[PDB]
Amino acid sequence: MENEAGQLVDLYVPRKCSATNRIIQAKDHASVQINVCAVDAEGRQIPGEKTTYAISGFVRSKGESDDCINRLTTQDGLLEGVWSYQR
Amino acid sequence: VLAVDLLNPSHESEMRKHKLKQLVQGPRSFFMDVKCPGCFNITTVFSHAQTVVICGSCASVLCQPTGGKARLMEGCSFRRK
Amino acid sequence: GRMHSKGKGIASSALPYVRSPPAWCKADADSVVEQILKFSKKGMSPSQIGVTLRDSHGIPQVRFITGQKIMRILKANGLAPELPEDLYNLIKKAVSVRKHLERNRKDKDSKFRLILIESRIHRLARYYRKVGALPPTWKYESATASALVA
Amino acid sequence: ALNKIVKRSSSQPTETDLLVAQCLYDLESSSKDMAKELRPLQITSAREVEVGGGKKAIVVFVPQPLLKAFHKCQARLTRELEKKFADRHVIFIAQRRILPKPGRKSRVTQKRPRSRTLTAVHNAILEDIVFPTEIIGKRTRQATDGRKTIKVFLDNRDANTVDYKLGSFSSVYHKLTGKNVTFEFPVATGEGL
Amino acid sequence: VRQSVLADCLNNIVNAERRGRRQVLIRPSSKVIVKFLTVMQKHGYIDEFTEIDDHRSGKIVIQLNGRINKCGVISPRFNVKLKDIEKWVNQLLPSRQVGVIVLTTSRGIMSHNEARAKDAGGKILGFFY
Amino acid sequence: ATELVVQSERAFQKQPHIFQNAKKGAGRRWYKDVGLGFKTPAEAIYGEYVDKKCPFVGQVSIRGRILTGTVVSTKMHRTIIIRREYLHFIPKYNRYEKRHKNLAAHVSPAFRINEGDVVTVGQCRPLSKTVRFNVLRVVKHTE
RNA sequence: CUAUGCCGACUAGGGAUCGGGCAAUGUUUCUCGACUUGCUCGGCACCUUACGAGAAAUCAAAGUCUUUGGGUUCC
RNA sequence: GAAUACAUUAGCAUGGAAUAAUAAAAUAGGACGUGUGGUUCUAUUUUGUUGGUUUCUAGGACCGCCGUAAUGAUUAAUAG
RNA sequence: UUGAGCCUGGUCACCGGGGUCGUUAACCUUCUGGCAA
Ligand SMILES: [Zn+2]
Repeated sequence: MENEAGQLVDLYVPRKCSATNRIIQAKDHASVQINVCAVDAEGRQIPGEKTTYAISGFVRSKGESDDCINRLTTQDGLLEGVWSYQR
Repeated sequence: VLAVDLLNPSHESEMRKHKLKQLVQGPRSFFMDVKCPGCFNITTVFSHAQTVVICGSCASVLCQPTGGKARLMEGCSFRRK
Repeated sequence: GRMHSKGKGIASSALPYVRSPPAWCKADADSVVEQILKFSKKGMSPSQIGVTLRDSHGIPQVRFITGQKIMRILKANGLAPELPEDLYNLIKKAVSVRKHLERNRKDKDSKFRLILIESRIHRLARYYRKVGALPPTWKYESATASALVA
Repeated sequence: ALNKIVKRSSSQPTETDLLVAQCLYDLESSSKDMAKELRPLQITSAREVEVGGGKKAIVVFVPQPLLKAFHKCQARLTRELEKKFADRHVIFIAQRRILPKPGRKSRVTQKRPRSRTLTAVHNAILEDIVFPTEIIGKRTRQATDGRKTIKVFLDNRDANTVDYKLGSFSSVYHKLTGKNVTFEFPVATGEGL
Repeated sequence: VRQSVLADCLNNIVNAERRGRRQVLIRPSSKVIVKFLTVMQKHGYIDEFTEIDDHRSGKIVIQLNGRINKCGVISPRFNVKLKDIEKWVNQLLPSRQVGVIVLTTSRGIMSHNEARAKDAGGKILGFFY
Repeated sequence: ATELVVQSERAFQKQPHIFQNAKKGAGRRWYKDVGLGFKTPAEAIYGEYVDKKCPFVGQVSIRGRILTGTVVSTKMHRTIIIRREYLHFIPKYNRYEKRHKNLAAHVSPAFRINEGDVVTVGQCRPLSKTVRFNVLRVVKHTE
């Protein structure tokens, strides 16, 4: 949020889980970040280039983290033939 | 789970559901045209018939009503359409 | 949610999306209309009309080919019973229960069922008088119910 | 020739219905069943329209007391119409007349029957425009901005030279109702229902 | 029996949003439900919804994206004047900047803010934030 | 209700200040328009009744308030009871309640009035104890 | 007495049981029955768990309630 | 300068027709209308002034027919 | 009977307000005044 001056005044901007679009509280100790690096020809994944996902504790307890991570990677193009939108 | 395409459910996932519970409810019954074993006339019958069916020509009972699909005991070469 | 019971059944018929005459049929509309008239002279209820036509003759829904409901067809052609079929069946059931009770006065369960049927008949009669299907002074008396049925 | 032309069309436009009358008379010159069925056959109006490409369609309005014969007679003349019209599609539509909404300031004591309702007329127009194939589904999809698109799911029967006739059908329905519509053929896996 | 269909629609939507699902199936549908959903859509809380047109009341499939906390109905339909809009906002909305109150104003179904702009009260339908 | 012979009373029921002479044959009948957009019924113009307390061919005048209600009772002579229904306001509960009040209006023989058959009445000066209204327009269910 | 009004919508995983229906180039016993498997509707219940509720015992309702409003009686 | 608003329960009036209701015609008892014919009344005008009759004339209402034209019955709710 | 395209004038790429044409006929109906098939 911005005041009348225009700058951003707040303690911090919480990050939102990519699986449910809900913010992660400071005490969400079951909310983890998954980091996966891209790969080139003949393997040998180049360090420094990676894609990140955040999964909230609510999803982790509900048990939907596996399918949510499958959807995220399939949409990004990192996995093939694992998750399908038509069940 | 937690993300599905309700617009286009799978055909297999639809044939296993109740007719009302489907996305668009529809009948599960049909009509078939049967032929008398010793005649030439063709008579259309319902898969869930509740009445005794008698062929137009000289013939005996066609099928016996029941709770579900009636059983055909005459040797009729039925065509379903 | 049954009106006079605790059952929660959902059994019914799911009509198809295609509100059209059958693709493979030769009902010829007017022939079916006269066929319904013939069966009406034979003296069977409209429910029996649809059941027989669907099960034996092969027309799934009569209104699809005829363009109007079979009760509308009967009213248009003049063979319209004075009492609606549902009310006639309810009164006939009430008469049968009353006869059973008068022969066997100890059936308290039958007395309870008669009370339920009486309430259902009165509610249906009130609806029919309100809509205009019956004269506003219709009323319902158990003494003349037998003559009403017959 | 020999008169029998003026009564075919109620109105007398410049060239459209005149050429239509000449072509249908040429087809009616054939005797027997075609002549017998075309004897109680007439027409009301025709309109020339374009499609997204370069194709031309002719929307012909049919009187209501003629659809019973037109159902089994138009199939034998649509091929001749498209052959004579020099690569022009022909689409038959049953003309109707819809009634106003009963506004507060305008009292209409005659009542508007449901058959003369804008939504009912639009549904009837949609049914009539796709003549060979019947409707098995319809979905109204609203975009995030709010644009409404109609997806009409047809059947997979009698697909002979209709896969683009439906595209022409959508083109007419784009401007004949003011609603964007697309027709789609589903997939009939297996054999049975 | 069913009394109001908007209440069932909003209850199902809020249940799906709390569960975290990205889609919800609503039945039955109605004009009031449609107008409520387009108001929510133009305010950004609800994504595209496809209306399955059956030969009945009809169904609808709604795509959610989170970012809503609770959408509810206000039964009975209380009459809300222009002066009562502020009282209703303070009673139901989380704050003066976040939250939308839907009124079936004579001009049409609209948010409370644009109802104030049009200077016309009506009957309160529901809210979402 | 039922119209009888007009001269069926001790006193000769007559329109006041109207005379018949040799030059002008028979007895002329006088009618007036109540106003406020209403129209005088045709059978009032050519009828038999007198009805001194009638908005037409009478002496009472229409002025004041105009109300609309459904007539419930017609068993009494030349008057009826109108039932007006309205919803009351409770500021505390922000809800309504059904409230009804029964009126008392006079009906001329010009209007055939039965149960149901909501009518329109207007103030016509006090007539009998609780009768201060007279029926002017009838929106009948038959027509 | 379920110390828990009635109607209606939604909400998590599984396995038993009753009544009905659908399907099996399934098994068996001189056209059917019995048994096995899967699906579905309506009941009686059960195990685990708590997105959720409660003061807690506990509850798939006693959940969808300070983010307080589906309808209606009794108290 | 000695304002303005609060007031509006209730009554009156203007504007809107979303939300909630009843009939719009079934035995068609229907928009039917410089339309083919008839009848009942009135003089809002003139025949020189009141008054009495026929009615051209202008108007109110009632009787059988004429298709003007697309002639009329919402799906049938995982309600009943 | 929902949506799309204009004219003109109003405090800020924006908003409220009046008229229209075609989708589908676009101030229903009446009285008065005028034009008149
Ligand atoms: Zn036989």
